[PDB]
Amino acid sequence: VIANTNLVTSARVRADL
Amino acid sequence: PADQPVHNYMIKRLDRRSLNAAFSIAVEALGLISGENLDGTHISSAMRL
Repeated sequence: VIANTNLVTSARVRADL
Repeated sequence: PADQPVHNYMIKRLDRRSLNAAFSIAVEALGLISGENLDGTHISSAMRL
């Protein structure tokens, strides 16, 4: 997210485990 | 006797020339301008300006 200098002050796959 | 009012005639030719200049755009700053992929925040950012 590109901001200026303005400021405040899933799925089910097959795998092995 | 009187004199008749003479008048002249000439044929001039167009001499043709041409001048030309050119510039160039970078490939890096190319996709930032045209491409409509930039959805929400990259249309009004600083880099595009």
